[PDB]
Amino acid sequence: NLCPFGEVFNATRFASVYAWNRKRISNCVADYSVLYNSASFSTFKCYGVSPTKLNDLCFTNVYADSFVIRGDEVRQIAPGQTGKIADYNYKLPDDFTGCVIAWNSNNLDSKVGGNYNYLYRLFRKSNLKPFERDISTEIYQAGSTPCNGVEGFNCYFPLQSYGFQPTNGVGYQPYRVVVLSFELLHAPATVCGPGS
Amino acid sequence: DIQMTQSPSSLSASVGDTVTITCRASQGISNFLNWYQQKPGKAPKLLIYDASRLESGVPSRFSGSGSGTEFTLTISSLQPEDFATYHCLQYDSDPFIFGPGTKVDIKRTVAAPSVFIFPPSDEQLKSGTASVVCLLNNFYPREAKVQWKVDNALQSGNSQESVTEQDSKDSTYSLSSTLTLSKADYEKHKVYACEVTHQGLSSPVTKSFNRGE
Amino acid sequence: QVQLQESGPGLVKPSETLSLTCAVSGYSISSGYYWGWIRQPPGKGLEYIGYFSGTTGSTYYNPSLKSRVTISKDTSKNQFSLKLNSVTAADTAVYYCARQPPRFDVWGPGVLVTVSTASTKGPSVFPLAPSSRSESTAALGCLVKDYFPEPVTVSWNSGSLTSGVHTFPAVLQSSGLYSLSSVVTVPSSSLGTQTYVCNVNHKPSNTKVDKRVEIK
Ligand SMILES: *[C@@H]1O[C@H](CO)[C@@H](O)[C@H](O)[C@H]1NC(C)=O
Repeated sequence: NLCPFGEVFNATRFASVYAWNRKRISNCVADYSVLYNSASFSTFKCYGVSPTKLNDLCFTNVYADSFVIRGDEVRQIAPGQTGKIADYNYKLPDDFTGCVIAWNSNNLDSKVGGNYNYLYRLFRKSNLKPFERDISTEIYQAGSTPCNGVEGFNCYFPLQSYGFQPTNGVGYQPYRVVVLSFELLHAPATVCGPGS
Repeated sequence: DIQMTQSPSSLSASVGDTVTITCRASQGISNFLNWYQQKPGKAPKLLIYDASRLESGVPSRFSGSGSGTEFTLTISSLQPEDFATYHCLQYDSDPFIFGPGTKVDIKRTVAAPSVFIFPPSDEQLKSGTASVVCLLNNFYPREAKVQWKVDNALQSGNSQESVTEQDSKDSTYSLSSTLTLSKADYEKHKVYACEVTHQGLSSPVTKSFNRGE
Repeated sequence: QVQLQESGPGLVKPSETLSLTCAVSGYSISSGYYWGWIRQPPGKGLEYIGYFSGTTGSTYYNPSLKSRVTISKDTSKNQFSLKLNSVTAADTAVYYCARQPPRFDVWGPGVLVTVSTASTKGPSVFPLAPSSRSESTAALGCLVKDYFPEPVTVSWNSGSLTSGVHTFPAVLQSSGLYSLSSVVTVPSSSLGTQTYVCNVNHKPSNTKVDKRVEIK
């Protein structure tokens, strides 16, 4: 009867930020004690909601989005932020209600000689809407000269990979990020905390 | 080739000021415009792309705007670290083209240079050549003119000059000019003079010496 | 965590082929991104040369430089090169290797390459003696002349004297050799009592010179 938070936080595999995973959670009691009892999270930021209210309140659905970014990009997973990740990969709404959790995963997501599996979108015509997931791989026309679906002049593949090496600086090391979103629609709420 | 030009091309400002740098294109380039900051002895650093998008890790006091053939860069609450040369780049057509660059330097009260002239050393003379060096020290307005006079004849074409960067402590500049001849040509003339014109001087100041005296 | 380092001589003669290498550390070139070269003549604006795709090798060059320029990624060394045929005095510049052509975010420190007919040559250091006791503080210095490979280091009193020092940027003479002056402002009173030595090192050659600058 417990919510599958372990399935998200302890997942062996993590998605690239541009193709971020979303886990819909419903019909369970949510044990948030396991989360803030830990000391392994370098980031734990809550907007519009608190662990006390998390303990008592109930929500129609809660979403757990997870992905991997580098160290100094974690500041971009927040309302009203700009940058490659916020604008082109994962945007949070200005009225975001939820919590952002991130921890260093240099031990897992970095490989000797560099781990290039994790991708991010470097180029996009416009900014992502909140909670938008763009998995397009079309060539990006940076200028006026057209790209005929090919690597023409000023035309580039939009997705580029992090070069995650174990010896990278902290701001460039891989960080696993989990974003919890809590929505309360005008319908019976199936996600409840222990204090209810 | 799309030609990029920067209108100011040089300006002075104080810490806490607001400045605007204009860069134009010879034809429409939409918003395919980049802004770069370059400090002496260093590579440029990307500041703004797509003519308005501020790069990550850049202070928000930098802002870009414009479309078509005219673009502007604005810096608010000017800080000491913001004083450098700024370049613009267009990525609309096959040759990526940069602007000539605009240099911003710290505004400071006007300081006249102290002029010194150095006759050639006896060791250099023994080596067959003669170099006459004129030094201009600690003048705030970078722009200055050095005129070499030899036997009261204005000498042009056989002098080279070089200017240091703005001083981090006193915010002034220093200029060095070298007039080079052969020993035989050096011995042809008696009087060597260095005439300096600068905003800090009401009239030109001349430093001179008589060869062999 | 990606660093670019230019490499190659600053010594190329007119009509010869300039050859430079950019060493990439912290990221494998063939894994992704695009890489290219930028140059900047001393005292002038920046110029775009060319770029290539790490993953595919697709290469583009400045049309004004085509037929002279080649950029290629070396095999099994994670570096790319620049080759410029039949260089002239117009090719003297500081050359940068950079990443992400459209928006150049990562740069190498740059290497100055001077096109000239001269070979490696150590400088002659001639004193610039003071002649005052002119101003309350006198001016003195050293003249570093006739060295082609630009890298030259000047210190005063083995680094003890730093205040009032002005080492000027070198100038390229018509002979193809550089020349600079280093000057220092000192109190009028210390003249003839305080020893002033300018220490000049020209690493490209094996030249180390210490010159005692005295009143004439
Ligand atoms: C699952 O995650 C929780 C939260 O930190 C932790 O207490 C637990 O040890 C994890 N289990 C595994 C098998 O990783």
